[PDB]
Amino acid sequence: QKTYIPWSNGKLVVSEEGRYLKHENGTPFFWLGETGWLLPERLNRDEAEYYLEQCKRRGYNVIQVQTLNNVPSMNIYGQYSMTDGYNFKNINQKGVYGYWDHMDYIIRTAAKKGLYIGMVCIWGSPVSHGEMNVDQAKAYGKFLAERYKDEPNIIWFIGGDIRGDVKTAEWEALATSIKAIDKNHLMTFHPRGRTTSATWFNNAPWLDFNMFQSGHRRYGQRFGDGDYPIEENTEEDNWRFVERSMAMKPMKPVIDGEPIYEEIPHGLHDENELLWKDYDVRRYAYWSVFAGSFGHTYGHNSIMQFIKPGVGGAYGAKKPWYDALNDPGYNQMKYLKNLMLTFPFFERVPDQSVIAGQNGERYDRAIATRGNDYLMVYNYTGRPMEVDFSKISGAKKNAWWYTTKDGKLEYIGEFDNGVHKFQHDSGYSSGNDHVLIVVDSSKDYVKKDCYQIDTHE
Repeated sequence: QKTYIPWSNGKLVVSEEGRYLKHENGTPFFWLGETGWLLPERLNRDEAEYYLEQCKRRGYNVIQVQTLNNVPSMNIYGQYSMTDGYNFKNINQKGVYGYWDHMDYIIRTAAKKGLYIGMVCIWGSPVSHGEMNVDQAKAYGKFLAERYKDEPNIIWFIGGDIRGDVKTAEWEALATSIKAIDKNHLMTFHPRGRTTSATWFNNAPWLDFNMFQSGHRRYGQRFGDGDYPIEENTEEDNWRFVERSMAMKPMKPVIDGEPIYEEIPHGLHDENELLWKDYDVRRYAYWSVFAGSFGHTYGHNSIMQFIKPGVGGAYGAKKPWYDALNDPGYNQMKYLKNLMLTFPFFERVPDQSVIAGQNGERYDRAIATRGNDYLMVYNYTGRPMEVDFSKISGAKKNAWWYTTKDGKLEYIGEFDNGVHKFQHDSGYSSGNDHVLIVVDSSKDYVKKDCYQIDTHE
């Protein structure tokens, strides 16, 4: 069967309401990102093709990569990303398969699979360490733009785990240089941990949507008493980055571009700390999206650095990337994509008023989002909750349970516009998170006899 190609619907555009991404033809684009930071540096042609195919089979449609991780960067073939500093005039050499020829291959192979490559032009580290000044940034942006403006499947990522107030002039030079030549792709900024791009670039004309990094500390995890970009004991409340970002006007879409990674240690520093699990990965995903994010990016400790036997990972990673493809979290993100694409997409808004009574704290905090004729409440712990059906249209409502770890759907019954109490038949606080789906009885986005939400290309 033919592979689904998102851009056959046209290029990506920020939707009119300023919350979501769409294709030119109005088709929704639910961003489901995978984190392949070291794809260009560590995988060969065969490995890259396999990685990309495997992500495709699991619903991912954006692959985030570090175009460059150093200056210069090296790939698996032993090729340099720069052979004459920031002079790219002679970067291409006849009869030589260079660093950028391999990048081209990665991008074109992704294209055949209907995948966008999220290009972090240059990771923050080398930049904060002075390896890219304002002139070098212009030279590099022009090179990237001229080379890739006509490739369909690109989304530009300025920054890379770095504050927007660090080497700002250099980042602005890069972003503007690319946008001056490339009018065909969207652009964002990947910020430092516990920060959002919105803080520095919400009104930047080159920034189409905002991005934050909620990974990878647990509640109350500090390694010092210095300045801290967030409030104490709110590390895992990634929905907070979403509110604060979208509160800055004019409003632009926002997404968690780097939540906690599956199997990565709480806080990164201690290889022997608890590891984030599939239930944690799902919580961050649904909390961000139900808070108002237009999609979500997932990450895995072993995959993002493409761990291989003979190369131990940072942060305690030992499992090879190709074995990590079988881990639960990585294989559950598709149920999120399938769910959001089952309902009216663009009129969706976050709305905690859908939750009546006293809502829980921390993991017990139910989170709600709704359209005009449907609503959803994500409950991570299973703590009983009261839901106000009058918040959406319809004299009668149909309700279902949706279990996020398997995408299964269970019909509950019909109700009136009162406030109703619900409690899922599962272990309390057991990582059996669920979504209460409530739909206007006149609409049929989900069937009563439907036992699972199917795959949505």
